Amino acid sequence: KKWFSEFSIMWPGQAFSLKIKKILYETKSKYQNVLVFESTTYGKVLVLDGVIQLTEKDEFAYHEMMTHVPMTVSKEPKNVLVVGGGDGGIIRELCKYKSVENIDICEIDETVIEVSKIYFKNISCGYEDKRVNVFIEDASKFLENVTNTYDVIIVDSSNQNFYEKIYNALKPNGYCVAQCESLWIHVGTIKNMIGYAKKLFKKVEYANISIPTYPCGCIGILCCSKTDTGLTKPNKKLESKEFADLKYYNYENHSAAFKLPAFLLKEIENI
Amino acid sequence: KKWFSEFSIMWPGQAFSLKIKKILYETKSKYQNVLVFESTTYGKVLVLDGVIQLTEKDEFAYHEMMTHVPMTVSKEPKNVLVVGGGDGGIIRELCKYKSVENIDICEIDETVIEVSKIYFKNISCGYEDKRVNVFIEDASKFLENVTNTYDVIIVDSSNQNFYEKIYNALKPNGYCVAQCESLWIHVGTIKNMIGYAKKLFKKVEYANISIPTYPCGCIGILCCSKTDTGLTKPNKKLESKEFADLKYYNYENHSAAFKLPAFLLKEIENI
Ligand SMILES: NCCCN[C@H]1CC[C@H](N)CC1
Ligand SMILES: NCCCN[C@H]1CC[C@H](N)CC1
Repeated sequence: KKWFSEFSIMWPGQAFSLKIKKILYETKSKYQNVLVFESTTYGKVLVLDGVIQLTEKDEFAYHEMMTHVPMTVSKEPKNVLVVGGGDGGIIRELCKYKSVENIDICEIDETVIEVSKIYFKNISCGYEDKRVNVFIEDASKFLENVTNTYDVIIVDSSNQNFYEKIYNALKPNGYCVAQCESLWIHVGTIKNMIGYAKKLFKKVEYANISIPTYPCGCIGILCCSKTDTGLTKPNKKLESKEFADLKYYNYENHSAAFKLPAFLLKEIENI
Repeated sequence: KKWFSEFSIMWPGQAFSLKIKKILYETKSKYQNVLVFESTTYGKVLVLDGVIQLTEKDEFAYHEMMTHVPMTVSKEPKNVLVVGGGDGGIIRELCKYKSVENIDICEIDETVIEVSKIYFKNISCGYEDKRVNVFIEDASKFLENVTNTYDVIIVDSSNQNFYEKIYNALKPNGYCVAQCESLWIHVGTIKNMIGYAKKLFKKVEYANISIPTYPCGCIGILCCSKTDTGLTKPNKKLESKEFADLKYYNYENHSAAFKLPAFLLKEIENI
C-alpha cells in the first residue's frame, strides 16, 4: 500500500505520514485540492492542499476543546458563529447545547461541506439541525455584512483588521477562540497573534491541545475576551445526557490546557 | 538531501520524518543500531534501532518533566538511580539539585553513553559530576544486586517482576517514574503498566508530556508512590540559580500534566 505524506514550508524539515488503505475521493475545487482517504489506523482522513484537516481517530480532541472552552464560559450563549469549519465538527459539538438558538457557519468552499456530508457522517451530522445556517462566503465579507452580534465566535481556520471585525461582531461580553499554531514551531506567529488581539481584547490567553495528526502533535487556541475574567475557568459543568459521550474535554482539562511550557510563557509575557 | 523516517510495528500505519543535513555517525553495537545525524530543523538527532531517542530541539521537555516531577515531590532526595538514559539528559537535570549526594545510572550499552559524550555535549555534561557513577549492566541484574536503596528511581527506557525489584530498591517513602507510552496509541499497554504497579505501589498516577519527535507528539510518565499523597503536587519551587534556565517544567505544569483526556480516564479508573 502507498503512504500519504504531509510536507509544507510552514514546518520545514519534518513530515508526518499515514498509510493509505484506500483513496475515496479527490478533486480540485475553486479554492483548494481535496483528498479523502481511508487510512489503515486513523480511519478516514480529510486533506486540503496536502495538509491534514482531520482524521476520524482524533478529531474529537480539537473539536471538543475549541468548542467547550468558550461555550462553558459564556453564561447563556444564544447565537454562535463558526468561521471556516466546513467539516462540521465544531457544529456537532455546538448542537449539544440546548440553550443555543442559532448557529451560523461561514465557509468559503462548499466542496468541503459536501465532502464532509458524504464521507464523514459522524462529523457532519450537525448540518441536519434546524438552528444551523450555512453561508458560502469569504469570512471578511460575512463579518463586514452581518447585522447580528454573537455570544461566541469560533475561528476554525488557519490579520489585525480581521480581529477588529471579530470584536465588532461580538456582544459586549462575547468571546472569540481561534486556531493558532503549534508552540513547537511558530512562536513568532503566536506572538504576532496575541499582539493583534491585545490591541482590541482586554484578555488574550493561549491554550494547547494534544492532537497527533496535526504538525508537532499539538495546536493552540487563541482565546480573546472582552471581559477581564478570560477563558481559563469554566462557569458550568457538562452534565446533561448530550455530553455523556465526550472523549477529551472535561472540567479539569479546560484549565490545564492553559498551563504552557516555560519557554513559551517567557516569549509572550512581554507582549 | 535525504530524509530519515521512523517506522515501527509499535505504531503501525504512521511515520514521522526529519530532513537530514548530514549524517554524523553510524554503528551496530552489541545491542542495537546507532545513528547520529544533524537534522535541518531539529538540531542533532540520536536514533536507536531506527527509533528516535532524542533531538536537541525538544529533549528538554522529556528530561525536565521526567526529572523534576519526582525530584520536587521527594523532600530531600539523597540517592537517585537512572535506569537506561545513556544519553545523560536525566543526569543533567539531576545534577542541578545540590541536596543530591549520589547518582547511579545503569545503562546496558556503553556506545550510547560514548556517542552522547562525543556528539551531544550539552546533553551528556552531567557525566563530569563527581556524584555520578556509571554501571554498564542489565537493569535487572543491577537492581537484584544493589545494596543501597534510593529516594527516587527514574526509568528512562521503553514486567511485574521488574516493578517488584524497583519497589524493593526504593526507600520507604521513595518514588519511581517510568516512561510509559503515548495515550494516543497504546492504551492497552498503559492499563497493563498501571495494573502491575498498583499491585505493589499504593499510588499509581499517569502524566502526559508534549514532545513532537516522539510518536503521536507525546509520551506518558508512569508515577509510582509508596506514600498515599502521590506525585501530582510539588513540595518545593525550583528557584535557585541552577534552575533559571528551565525551558518546559514549572510549578503549574507539574500538576497540569496529570489532567488527562476523558477517554483515557475512563479506561483506567476501573483498574
Ligand atoms: N476551506 C477549508 C476550511 C476553512 N475554510 C475557511 C472558509 C472561509 C475563509 N474566509 C477562510 C477559510
Ligand atoms: N540503550 C538505550 C537506552 C536504554 N538503555 C537501557 C539499558 C539497561 C537495560 N536493562 C534496558 C535499556
